[PDB]
Amino acid sequence: GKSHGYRSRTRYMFQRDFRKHGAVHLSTYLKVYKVGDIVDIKANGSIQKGMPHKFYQGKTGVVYNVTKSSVGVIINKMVGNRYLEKRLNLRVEHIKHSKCRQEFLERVKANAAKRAEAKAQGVAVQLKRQPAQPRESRIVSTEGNVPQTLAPVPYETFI
Amino acid sequence: AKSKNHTAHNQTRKAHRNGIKKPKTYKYPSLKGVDPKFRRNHKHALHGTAKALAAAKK
Amino acid sequence: SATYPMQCSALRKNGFVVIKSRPCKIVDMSTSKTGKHGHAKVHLVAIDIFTGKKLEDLSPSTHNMEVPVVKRNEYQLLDIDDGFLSLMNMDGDTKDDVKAPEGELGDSLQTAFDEGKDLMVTIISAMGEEAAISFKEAARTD
Amino acid sequence: VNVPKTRKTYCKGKTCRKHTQHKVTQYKAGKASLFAQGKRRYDRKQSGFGGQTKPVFHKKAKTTKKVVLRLECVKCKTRAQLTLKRCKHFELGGEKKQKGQAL
Amino acid sequence: ARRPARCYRYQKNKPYPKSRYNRAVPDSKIRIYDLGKKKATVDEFPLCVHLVSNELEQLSSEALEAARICANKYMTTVSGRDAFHLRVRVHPFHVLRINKMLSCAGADRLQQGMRGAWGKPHGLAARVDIGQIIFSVRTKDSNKDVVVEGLRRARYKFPGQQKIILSKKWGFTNLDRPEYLKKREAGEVKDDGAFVKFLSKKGSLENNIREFPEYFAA
RNA sequence: UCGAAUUUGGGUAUAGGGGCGAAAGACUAAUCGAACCAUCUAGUAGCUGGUUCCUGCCGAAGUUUCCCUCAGGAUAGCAGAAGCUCGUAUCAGUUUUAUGAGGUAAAGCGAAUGAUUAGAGGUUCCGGGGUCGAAAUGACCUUGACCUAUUCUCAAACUUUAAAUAUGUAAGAAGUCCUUGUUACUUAAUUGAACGUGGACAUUUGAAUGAAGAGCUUUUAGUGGGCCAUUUUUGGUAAGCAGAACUGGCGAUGCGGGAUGAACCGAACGUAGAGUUAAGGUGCCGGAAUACACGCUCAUCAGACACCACAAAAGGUGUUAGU
RNA sequence: GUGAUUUCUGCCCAGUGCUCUGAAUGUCAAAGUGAAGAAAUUCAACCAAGCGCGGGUAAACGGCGGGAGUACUC
RNA sequence: GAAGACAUUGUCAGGUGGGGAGUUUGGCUGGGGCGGCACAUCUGUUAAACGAUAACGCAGAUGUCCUAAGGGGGGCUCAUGGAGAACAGAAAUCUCCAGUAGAACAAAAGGGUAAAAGCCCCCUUGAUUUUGAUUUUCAGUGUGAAUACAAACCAUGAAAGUGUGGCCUAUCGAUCCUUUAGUCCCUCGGAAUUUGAGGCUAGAGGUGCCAGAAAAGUUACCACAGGGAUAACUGGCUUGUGGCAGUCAAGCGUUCAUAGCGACAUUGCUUUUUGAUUCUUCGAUGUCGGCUCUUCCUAUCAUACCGAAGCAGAAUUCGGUAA
RNA sequence: GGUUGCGGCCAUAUCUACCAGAAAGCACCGUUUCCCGUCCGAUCAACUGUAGUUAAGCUGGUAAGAGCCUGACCGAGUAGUGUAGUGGGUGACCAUACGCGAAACUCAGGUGCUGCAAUCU
RNA sequence: GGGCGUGUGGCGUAGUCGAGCGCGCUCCCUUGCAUGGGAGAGGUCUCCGGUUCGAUUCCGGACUCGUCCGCCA
RNA sequence: GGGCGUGUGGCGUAGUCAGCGCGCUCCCUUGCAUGGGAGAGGUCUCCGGUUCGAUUCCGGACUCGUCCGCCA
Ligand SMILES: [Zn+2]
Repeated sequence: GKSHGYRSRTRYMFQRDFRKHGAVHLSTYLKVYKVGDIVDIKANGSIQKGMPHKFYQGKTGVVYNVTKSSVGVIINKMVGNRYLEKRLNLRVEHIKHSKCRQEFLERVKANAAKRAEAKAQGVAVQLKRQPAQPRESRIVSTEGNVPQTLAPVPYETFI
Repeated sequence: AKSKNHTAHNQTRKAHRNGIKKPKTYKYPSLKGVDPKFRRNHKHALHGTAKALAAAKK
Repeated sequence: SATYPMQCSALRKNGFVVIKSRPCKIVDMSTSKTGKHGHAKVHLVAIDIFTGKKLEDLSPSTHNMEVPVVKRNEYQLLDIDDGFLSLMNMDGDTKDDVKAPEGELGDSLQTAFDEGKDLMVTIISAMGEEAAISFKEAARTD
Repeated sequence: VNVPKTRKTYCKGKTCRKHTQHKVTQYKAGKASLFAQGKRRYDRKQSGFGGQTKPVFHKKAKTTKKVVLRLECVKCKTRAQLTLKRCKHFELGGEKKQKGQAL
Repeated sequence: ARRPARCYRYQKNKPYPKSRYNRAVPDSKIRIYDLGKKKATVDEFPLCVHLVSNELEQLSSEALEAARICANKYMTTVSGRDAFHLRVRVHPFHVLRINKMLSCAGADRLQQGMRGAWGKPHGLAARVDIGQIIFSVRTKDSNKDVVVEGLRRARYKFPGQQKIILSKKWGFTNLDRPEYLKKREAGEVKDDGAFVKFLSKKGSLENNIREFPEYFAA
């Protein structure tokens, strides 16, 4: 018959990695999570308690509950034609903070600093990001850079 | 009389007809599943805060 | 439980079955198709272990028949008196509840105990009734 | 399996409310009484003509039963039940396993 | 009793090697892979000629055996048994299956058709690619015309299209002819049973001096 | 066959789960493996057939789960109708930026596991065969193992490495910062946790593009046999074969082209006029150049357009161009 | 049941049936008997036939095997 | 005359009772039947690097086992190889060195584990009580399994801590009925006491066809509703198999590859074999063989004209145009 | 800068073979009455810091060292792959257009950094 | 038709590449309800080719025998 | 073609992750009858895996004996 267990098809997903097996380092236990933090989920195969299901591997969610050794995380799961709210109790070995959130907060504080310093002059702050604009005019010189002519190479076996 | 077993054909079209609405998020989400020792203190903290604000703006 | 179900086709030769609430041991199995379209029927010929009678039953192959639990146990004689054997278990337990065999096995066992061999007795349990089937002699540990 | 004859466990007997000593037995069902309502209804329904009026089960599949231990608190005589997993062999006599000895 | 090779010409399935999930395969028909003067040294045979595929297909082990016998027989008849070194550079590891049907009259009374049609192993084949070498021969420059004719005779036993290319390398090595010549004039090559070991600028100097003494004898 | 176990008239007896049978399930009023008549009875049917006027607008499904379920239902989905609360947003089958996750394609095997070709150098209290040896944990060759440095080839259920395409989250006002209130939680401790008071930051308020209104609720129809094409892919020698993944179609759809055709190419449709085209074509059928230009081919079975209606290995001082 | 005459109808009662004037507690209903109980009731003893034990029966249904030695013997 | 309170008769009770009555006699399925379980589940793979994903796909497994093989703590390091020591050698015990796990962890497989999750020792029962929340399957129902807490009460350790069975992924079961534990609480409805009975909360007795009927056959005497969703003809796709034809040439042929043949390989054709499939037909396409009669194909047996020979003649063989 | 105690990242830190180490600190080292544990005061426990020694541990250095780490326009815009065509080819498969882009190999360089507290010629 | 195996003295039967026994009867010796003993004869190992040095033995082909599976509705 | 069973000393076989009995060959004892004790004898059909260990547990292969292979 068919087989769809709780950890089916999780072979390479829950292998550890090359040459970093063994016990886990103490930074994962010393990291501090608060309610509202945004965290990434990546399971550790060395810890069998508080494991996430294989669906939530690589998923990103929001902390809603902090307990003794675990964290409650909220994920949005697509079921059919809508997203449902899923609450997960995961031990802290299987989560880490999302770095995109702290990058955005750094952008917020630097952006507020720019607005605050330029508010003393009113110099059209222009605080929105802009994407890659087309590159403008330039003059390239041939002083020591005379062009070298290239041609297609004929065919050879090369074995 | 064998028949077709399973397919996922047309399913994403059916979903994306009037489909993939994100759930409505709210200020003050539900406190169910939150730790009872936290909620038991949170009730008294909000009660004291409401009493202090009522006495301030009475 | 004392007894457990099984399928007729799952049964095979030298196995125990329950026929008419008797522990029986199969000697013959034969399957013949009922009709060309239909399923085969199993005809079972078996011998009661305790009484030696021949009992037969035919059933559908998909039908479930009752099967006993038969345990064979090894003991040493202590005495044969009044038709009741007295046996001695490993770790020193003793039972006298077994009745002595009544046939040529019982006669041979009685003569062997009279002329003084150390006799090893096999007694079987199935469905709450107890009997002795065979005896040997201990080649070592005299 | 093997289960010891005594066990220190919780007793919710309204005076203990703690772990006390318990003597264990195996649960036996007890005889089905007459004048139970279902038995009276069954006898009334089976009387007369019509033959067998209720199903009788045939397609037995289990070979084991779940064992139930009856715990009895030694102080205040209150009783508890707890079930175990399915086992073909069960015993309450404690013959402890011993490790570094011969076959 | 063997099916024609057109039923197994193309690489239609995933590779199916003999393993602990097969456990019952027929042995390969080709068994000898290196022949001629296989114990010859490296600078005995400077010229190398390749039979190389132009198809993406499967070559049967029977066809490999037949082509090996044909090329070996022709070259030993025309040029001597120890004037060349031939090496078969493909190995049949793919296993071919057959769902055997009964060829009896009224077979459908007991055939069951396509139900449970997973096959049984009956043969071995080697999966080749575009520009993959099947055969490689090294010899002296006086045997070019006979090794090209030997490979051309062997090409008839193979399905698909194959090319005969005279390589620019020295023998069975991977350097060019003048590169190997300017390497062997120094002592930084040293012969083995058939191949040659090369000097590198890495490693411990003591080992690099107990081996390869003539290059350091500068 | 024809003097009888004969043929036959009339009278009479046996009545329907009953009769009668020298036995065929035969006969019992053209009815018999259970007669005929009336009633229950308009018996039940998940099964077959049919189902009656017009126009307008919207518009499917052959999929999930359970069922003595597999020609049927329930349930979710797809669809319609009625709307309701609001007024440009708590949006998006899309991109960018930042940040995750993955073990396929590829690659690798002088990297682990496993398979595998060939020699070379060593190890014999530490192999086996021969020959020389009184024999010898003797010798000399040879052959096997094991080790060392190489070498050839591989892996759906091998792997150090590792894409592309898909995929999670974030890009603020429900935000940031400052100050200090509550608590029975927590701390050695106004330490922290959570929710707060008061104050400051507004249109470049925090990337792009578009928004066709955004959000919400009730109720119910039909459907729950699908099939085809490109790409990935499984079983099979293969199949207009069987089974999957993503998308687009046909079913449900006409129109121009492919002579012809459900699915291919182009393009989707109110009634008309003018112009321009798509795919396909311009000797004649047939609307449109027997146009222009450079070559090739002469077939005593030429060739002529994707899907598509077939041809291979091997050859040829046929002819052309090359190395 | 077999199917004139003639000539014969062998072996097997383990099974399934059928049949005994055998022997007698194993199974063992209702009524009846005894005990306990305040009673409903519960528990026992006793317990007919038939099963179970012991015989017969194949012109009853039926059945009529293997391994060695040298048809025969084990 | 006989018989006699026995037969008979009436009502209950046990046996016997296809003589008769009523009914049943699974599903999936490359047609059905036999076979198997793909019917409830688990591991790896197919599976196309989120998730999901089929086939009677491949390789296997489950209906158990364990008072320790659960919980806590402490000490130690395994498989293997080398070198040694009386009996003692290939394998008995002891000693040292090397040893990233090449061992072990109940079982199938895959993950995980080295002052441990392994081996040995010490103490125990958290395999306990009370109800909630969450994850997987999913309708976001049930069942099973699991995760993190709260309120108690415990175990262990110096302690931090750890423990709500087994290192993780499988190891299992509704309504009704019976029975057990708890509350010793509620009710027996004219009022009480005591038995008895019925309720509430939590378990057990089991449905393996595993969201859970109580169930043997035959029909060649057969019937009905349907089905080309489905088999037994032809036809159509395919050509494994059957038949026929090539290419290459190790050899046979005294000598000599090819007069005639031709191994090991390999490319095709045909639909006069048999399979495979299920597209058409089940409100019917008359189903073997023979007889009769016409036409077509050529892969030519004979006749016509030729080429080759291991063609002297005769006879024969190979081949061409030829139906 | 050396050393110790507790660490973070967990080989640029590991492994093999040599060499060096002032001061201080670690270490080996001396002892068995007491607590405690062993077949064995070898490990563990306790006592002294006395009798001694850098021999080892430890730290650092060396090696065209093994390994590991970083980079390259080194291989290679190669393999692979998203999209497109009434493109080629009997087919197998392959070119082109708009995009993304490896691994092995080769070469070059490197061989622990650092937090808190104490202490040192 | 195809597949698989088989072939020894007059008969049965043993054969690893280096034709033996038993039975029939030839003779001799030796005996009622007729024996035994001793020396005998007896093969082109089914046939034909190649390998070897020599094939019963190895291989290829042919013959023969014995098994197994096969036409239609 | 498929499925099931089968091989243990000469025979009967049994079995825990090779035993007897009857055969065989000796020796001893005592009839009417005997009996006892020794031995030679088994790669558990074969080959692998698993397991401390396998007759036993599993897989593959051989032999033999069975049972099906039907509707058209
Ligand atoms: Zn108590």
